[PDB]
Amino acid sequence: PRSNSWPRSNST
Amino acid sequence: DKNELVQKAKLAEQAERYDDMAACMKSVTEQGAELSNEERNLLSVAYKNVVGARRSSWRVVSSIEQKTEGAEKKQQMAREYREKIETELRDICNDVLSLLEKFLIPNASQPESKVFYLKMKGDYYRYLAEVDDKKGIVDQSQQAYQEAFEISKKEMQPTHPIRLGLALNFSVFYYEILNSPEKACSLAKTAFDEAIAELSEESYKDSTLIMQLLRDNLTLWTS
Amino acid sequence: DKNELVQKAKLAEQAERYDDMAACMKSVTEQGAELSNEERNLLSVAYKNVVGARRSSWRVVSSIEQKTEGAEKKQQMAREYREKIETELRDICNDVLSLLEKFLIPNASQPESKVFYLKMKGDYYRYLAEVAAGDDKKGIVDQSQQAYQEAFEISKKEMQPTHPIRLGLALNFSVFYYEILNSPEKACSLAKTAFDEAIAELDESYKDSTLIMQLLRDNLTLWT
Repeated sequence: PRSNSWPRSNST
Repeated sequence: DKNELVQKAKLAEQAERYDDMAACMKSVTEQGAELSNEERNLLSVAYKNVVGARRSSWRVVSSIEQKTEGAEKKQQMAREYREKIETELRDICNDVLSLLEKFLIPNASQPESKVFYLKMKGDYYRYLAEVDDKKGIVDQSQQAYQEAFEISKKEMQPTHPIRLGLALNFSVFYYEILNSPEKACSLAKTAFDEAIAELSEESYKDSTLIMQLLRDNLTLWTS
Repeated sequence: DKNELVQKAKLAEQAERYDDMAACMKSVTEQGAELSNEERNLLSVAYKNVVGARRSSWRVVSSIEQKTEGAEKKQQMAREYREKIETELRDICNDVLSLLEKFLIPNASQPESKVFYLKMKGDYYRYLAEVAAGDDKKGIVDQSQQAYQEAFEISKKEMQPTHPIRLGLALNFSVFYYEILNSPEKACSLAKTAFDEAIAELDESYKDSTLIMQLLRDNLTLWT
């Protein structure tokens, strides 16, 4: 854990 | 060495630095040796992310310019920016197509290798077709698909993932490029139905996933 | 001109080409003109995406170097690849820090702009601190804290705890105390006070203020 800061055609 | 380039390629894939990953696999291809089943996947995944980042960027910029009919100033900037992404996209595909025709397809040894590099050729010509030379690239794309489709149909099973993957990319070519939404649905449905009638522990995942995408393409096309 | 570079930077953001977005906003700042409220946001989003890819890549490769202990080849490759990412990571931060010191921080006529650039100066020194090996870490950590401390004194004086710049500054400052200085107690003290003072003052831009307050309480829960 880290600290907190501030339709289409498929192919292969 | 070959081991160091592949090991760094596997490392660049983890770091999500595909420009470095493609440069390493390009150097492996430049050494002339026929790539193994693992190397051809690393080479493909590398250039797919490299060439796909420019495809996604191109779809966005062109779609923005469609709404800029009122302002002619912004239309030029969007046009100039789109053309720079197009030049980047053209240089990437020609890089892959050069490696395909010089080192890869020539030395294609066993059958499965011959079908994969043949599919990759039609794809990067299809990516060029997405952007006079139009019909020259479209037909150059079609021959690689047909030549690989005959080999995979004759000597592979409909359950092999390379045969299923080629049928998927071939069906997409008819719909997006040739505007033939119906000749492709037969190819996608036959390759799907020829597989459901029938596979190894190291191949179900890639095989079954492509069939899921096949029926997802058929549903999307048949609105 | 300025509006041409800003408009092209907005296109590079939609295309997710942040290296193009960064160079455009870097040229806007290099003209000596004080950035507007939108031009500094584009400059920030640009270099944050540019710097974030190296940071994310550095964490993965470093984790592999720690995990590949025993195999010197797999560990030296990771070490050398990490060092190349570090060089890319250092050049980016030095590019922003030199941009902040020469054009942005001096020309800041408003405390809103001054706290923003000072918080930004503390951030990219903090990004250098996550990668520093020694001898230079002592100064880089100090330079990061001084920029953070000056930003914290101006914001607490002339901004309200509901202002998103002050909340975000308290968020990044507390992260600096926790992960860099290894002071997990002043980190919680900084985050809890800024979070409680924001409620007590509550007792438009509030969408950003509510999100940062959720990030403050989340960091408190993770650190506990």
